[PDB]
Amino acid sequence: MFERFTDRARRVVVLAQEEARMLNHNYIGTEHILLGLIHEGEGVAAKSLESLGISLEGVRSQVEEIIGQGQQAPSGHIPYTPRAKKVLELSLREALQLGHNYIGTEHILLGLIREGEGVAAQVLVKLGAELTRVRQQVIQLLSGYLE
Amino acid sequence: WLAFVLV
Repeated sequence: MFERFTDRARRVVVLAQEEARMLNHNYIGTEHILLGLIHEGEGVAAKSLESLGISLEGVRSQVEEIIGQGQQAPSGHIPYTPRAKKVLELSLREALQLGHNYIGTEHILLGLIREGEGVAAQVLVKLGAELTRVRQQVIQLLSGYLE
Repeated sequence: WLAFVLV
């Protein structure tokens, strides 16, 4: 299904792996997808997060507090966690329901909040961004693009 | 799809 991801959405997933690698992590979790969506910095997901006051530094701080780093950075392919798999599966359905034939950054963010339970969701809530508020902000921004 | 980047 990655063939259906936009260029930017693929860049988010590629960057998520390196977010994990550079924190000496050995799985790509939902929190690395969240870091990737912000750090990529251009798409509707990054805009939605920025527009709710969710910054890369806030997320980094919470990841260090909740997860912490390993001792060495791994080489080679880092596997998705079960919850990160579910986020990427759910992104497909968020896109179709919103009338998109491609999976964009915003659909990955919507998948993340649909899954709603993993480390990324915990971080968002701790930083004051309730799941429904995030979804509604994505809808508000997408509505502006219909002008 | 769905285990690693980008399978």
